[PDB]
Amino acid sequence: GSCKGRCFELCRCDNLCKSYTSCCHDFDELCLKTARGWECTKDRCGEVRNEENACHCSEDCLARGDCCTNYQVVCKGESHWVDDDCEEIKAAECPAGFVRPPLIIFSVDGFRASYMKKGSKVMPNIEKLRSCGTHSPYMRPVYPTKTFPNLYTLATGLYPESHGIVGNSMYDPVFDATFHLRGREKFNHRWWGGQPLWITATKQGVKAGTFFWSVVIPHERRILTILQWLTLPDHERPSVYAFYSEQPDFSGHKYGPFGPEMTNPLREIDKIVGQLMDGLKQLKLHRCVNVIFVGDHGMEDVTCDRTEFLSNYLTNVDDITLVPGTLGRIRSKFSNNAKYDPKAIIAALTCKKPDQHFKPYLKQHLPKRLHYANNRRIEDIHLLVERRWHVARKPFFQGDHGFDNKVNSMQTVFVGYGSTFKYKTKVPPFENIELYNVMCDLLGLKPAPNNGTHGSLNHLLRTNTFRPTMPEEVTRPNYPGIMYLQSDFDLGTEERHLLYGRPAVLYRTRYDILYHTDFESGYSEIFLMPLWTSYTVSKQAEVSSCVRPDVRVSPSFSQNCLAYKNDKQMSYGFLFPPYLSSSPEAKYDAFLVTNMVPMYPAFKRVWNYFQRVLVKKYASERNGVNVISGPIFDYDYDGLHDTEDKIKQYVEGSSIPVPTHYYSIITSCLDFTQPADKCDGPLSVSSFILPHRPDNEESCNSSEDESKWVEELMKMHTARVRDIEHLTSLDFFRKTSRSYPEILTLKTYLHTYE
Ligand SMILES: *[C@@H]1O[C@H](CO)[C@@H](O[C@@H]2O[C@H](CO)[C@@H](O[C@@H]3O[C@H](CO)[C@@H](O)[C@H](O)[C@@H]3O)[C@H](O)[C@H]2NC(C)=O)[C@H](O)[C@H]1NC(C)=O
Ligand SMILES: N#C/C(=C\c1cn(Cc2ccc(F)cc2)c2cc(Cl)ccc12)c1ccc(C(=O)O)cc1
Ligand SMILES: [Ca+2]
Ligand code: NA
Ligand code: NA
Ligand SMILES: [Zn+2]
Repeated sequence: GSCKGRCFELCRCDNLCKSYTSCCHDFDELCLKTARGWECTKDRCGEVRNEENACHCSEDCLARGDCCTNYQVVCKGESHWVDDDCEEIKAAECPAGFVRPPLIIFSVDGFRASYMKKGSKVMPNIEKLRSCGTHSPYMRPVYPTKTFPNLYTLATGLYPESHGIVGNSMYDPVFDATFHLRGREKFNHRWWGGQPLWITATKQGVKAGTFFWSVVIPHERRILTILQWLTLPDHERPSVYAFYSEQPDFSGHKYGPFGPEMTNPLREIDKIVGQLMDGLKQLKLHRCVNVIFVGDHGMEDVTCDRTEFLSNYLTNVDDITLVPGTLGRIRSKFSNNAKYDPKAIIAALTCKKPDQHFKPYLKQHLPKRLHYANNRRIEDIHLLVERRWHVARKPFFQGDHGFDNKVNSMQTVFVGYGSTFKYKTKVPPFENIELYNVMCDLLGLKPAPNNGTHGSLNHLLRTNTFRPTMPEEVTRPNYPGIMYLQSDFDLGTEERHLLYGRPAVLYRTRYDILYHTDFESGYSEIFLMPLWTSYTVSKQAEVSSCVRPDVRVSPSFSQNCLAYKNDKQMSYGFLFPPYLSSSPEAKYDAFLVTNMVPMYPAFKRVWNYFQRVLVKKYASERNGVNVISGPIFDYDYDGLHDTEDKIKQYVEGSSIPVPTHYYSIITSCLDFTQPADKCDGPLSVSSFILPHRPDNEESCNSSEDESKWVEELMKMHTARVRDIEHLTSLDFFRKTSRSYPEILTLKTYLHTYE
């Protein structure tokens, strides 16, 4: 067939026909025209139309939507958009027949956040978008910080474990097939989970342009094609579009990120951005369209010499498959190999050499903030690789990425410009999982269920169609008085300690609220321990095997010491720490059986140091802190609070469940001139989810004093409040002086320590 009059229509002539290798004979001839380049010149103005040209400077071009983007500048005495002053867009100004502002997502592979520092000298168009619209210092990608997991997260609002694109390469045991960047496999829909934006738009009557472009199509052509689609009549014209460039990723890989030879790739991108905004301007759409400039991840210095080889750790390297590079994923090469021992492989990869540039984890043991476990495509054995290094199986580029998503070099960019974004507004860094909701809002769509926190980015937008509401409590507490007698047992405040309201329990159970001089708790009669414990340590506070029963609680719903005596490997700790009692009288409350939780001795080293040393330090640095601590049960590693039937471990012979993790949420006043308990304004929060492990193999220095390794462990396991909420089915910060959207922003904050 032929593509005459069908080039880039919505034999094939569409922008993906190369990829599926299926275009017409003259697709290349007709559609990928390059003649005379991409720029109009004085001598071309009002030319007779010449069909061989790449773009046009004829009088009829605007109507066809196929002018070169500088046509009006060169041929009609108009200004480049970038040369125009910033002017506020208080409402969308759209041509006749437009019914919503269109969205254009301008995506740049490997665009590291720091690249913005290069500034309006190198990137004048981008810098104006940034300065004039809404921006953040950076945007955090998802882990693995690779292209495919991050593009589909942007599209879906989901963690890779949920959307299914767990890596650029993956093996699915159910399919028994592997997915790769190169190959036809990736086109099969079976790999792609969730509901991406283009489908959300279609299902709700909003027409979507294409989001993907064959590598063959030049960037200038991608822009021209989008601009031509925007000239289509109402019933044919999409409301949402995406541009993509493999730059500056491609050049990052060749030259590394910090090079002076990154200046030219960055100006070539800014040129394409300028083509887009000039193009929009001449179609009178530059104050109609919302534009998102966004990257998928950053870029780090990585060279051939900085490679760890598994062959130098494992004697049986030929019996394993490794997904290599800036992360590692290991599985048995052969199906029925009884010589395959993952316990042995992990031990063989643990703290073997002094400078070792990777750490092995079973996936359930990865920091919970990475949300990287609940998929059959994620191998049990993972290697978190040190920034600047690769790992390969056995023994041309200066850059790579893929590392832990809190690493500074992996951060990427966000800018929103247009009628629905705010004007000259800076917002705090946020995570790319949150954008799908925003893009939905920008298009009047109801988002499909996702991992963004809808409302947390309302501060990016001039107007908000979506108003978040706090979830309703699913179980009300009890407030027991003395209902029992010491002889009963066979064992063997608010103003001070609860500063943001009681956490709401969002599932069916039975729990009691408990008051004490030093702390308040919500005790669960199902799990035989608190779901949370809340206490406040003032800046100027002091640090200095009794277990006694709790009168307010039936022996039926209390733990016993005998169970710990009998469990050889399990000890116990306390959620409110005796070391922080206000008085020796108060201190006996800290030894109640209702304050007690099961802890491995190895973990007690971590927990005791946190409670006895770090909490004081934090209270000293931040002008007091409020701490809320508790247990987490996540045996199926889905990131969600477990029901009883999922719990796979109990204190021996008992019905006391063993937690997979212990959390803390540590809050103070952002205005540190105010104490934590007398804070008028915005809050400051840091949180962790510590794995409750029977050894400290994760910490290669753990034979040293706790001051040399505990805090590093805790920083690695930093978390968002939101992460803890999912894991506990609790809702926090319900009674503050702040708006609920502001609190949603606060619950999504991650303290990174970078
Ligand atoms: C990230 O967001 C996703 C999507 O909201 C969450 O995954 C969803 O999790 C729920 C709870 O397990 C699943 O609900 C189940 O849905 C099926 C119907 O498909 C129903 O038969 C079950 O009774 C239950 O209601 C849901 O399928 C699942 N959706 C997706 C796309 O995975 C996920 O939990 C979030 N992750 C975190 C850590 O918050
Ligand atoms: N086109 C393209 C390609 C990728 C991307 C297309 N978009 C646009 C986008 C925007 C918003 C959104 F929700 C989802 C997607 C991207 C956006 C980001 Cl942030 C990252 C990567 C990409 C691409 C296509 C083919 C090939 C190949 O090897 O054949 C390689 C890459
Ligand atoms: Ca769970
Ligand atoms: Na014991
Ligand atoms: Na150790
Ligand atoms: Zn990428």
